[PDB]
Amino acid sequence: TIGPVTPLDASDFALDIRMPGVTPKESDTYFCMSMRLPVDEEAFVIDFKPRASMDTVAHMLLFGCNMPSSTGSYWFCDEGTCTDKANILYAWARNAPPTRLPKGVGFRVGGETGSKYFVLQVHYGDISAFRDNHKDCSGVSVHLTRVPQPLIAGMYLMMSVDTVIPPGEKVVNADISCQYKMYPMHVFAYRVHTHHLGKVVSGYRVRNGQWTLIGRQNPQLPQAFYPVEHPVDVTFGDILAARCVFTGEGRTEATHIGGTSSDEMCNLYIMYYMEAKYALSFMTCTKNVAPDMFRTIPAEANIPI
Ligand SMILES: [Cu+2]
Ligand SMILES: [Cu+2]
Ligand code: NI
Repeated sequence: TIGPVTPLDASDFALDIRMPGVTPKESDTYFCMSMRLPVDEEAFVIDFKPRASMDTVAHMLLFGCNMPSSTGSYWFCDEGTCTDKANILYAWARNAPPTRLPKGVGFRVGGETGSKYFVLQVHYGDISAFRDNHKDCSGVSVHLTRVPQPLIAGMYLMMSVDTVIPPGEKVVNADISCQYKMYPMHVFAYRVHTHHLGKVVSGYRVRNGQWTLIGRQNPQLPQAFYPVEHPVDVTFGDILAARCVFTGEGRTEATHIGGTSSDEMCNLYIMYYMEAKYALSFMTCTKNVAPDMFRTIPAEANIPI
């Protein structure tokens, strides 16, 4: 080994979270493994270094989850592994170099209310190179500290629950909105998720009837975290709003929200930071509290990228 925990700086350490020498049989194999945080006190994730085999690795995801495993182990996993409401800490996709965390920012783990386990999912797409039966140890090295950080990263997940897409309908809009009523968050990156019917997903902060884009992306592109130009402050009274556009073309019956590939999802993951003393690591919106606000949604919410 050397070990999974290594020192760095004065009072920091690194957790190498790798696959334990896997060799996948079929292509488009999803493997998971997990590791425990080696301290029980409050600590902060302040960086991620991808250690991926450009050969065969399509994507990696790191979740703050709560799935203990034996130190050798790995297993077949799918999208729902850490639920509905998965706390993604890091995504990596081939051909979408991800973005660093902003200076002073880290994810708050351990303690009485943080994650004690990290779960890593690695997608092996093209398995040409396992012709030869070598073991792959792809993954992420995570820079941890016990030194309090002034800014705390979190995730605001917007998702639709009761959308229905009729067969052959060229356009169905799944709309999501909630008023924001916390201390200020600063949005710096976003990720979108639909299945194959999704055409475009967009999210906005609306303040005083004025729409500010957070992000807009094709969900059929690599589902990584994309940066936000300038961060968007969201603040008490603001409304977060999102629209996924679906088509029914090429379907025979209606499509509902669900986990399988013949079902659909509309998820927008908004990654933010907050000042340490007011911070929440996770918020959720599953409602549409301001449906009529969508009269003024920019037209490009309905235009595929
Ligand atoms: Cu993938
Ligand atoms: Cu899904
Ligand atoms: Ni600025």
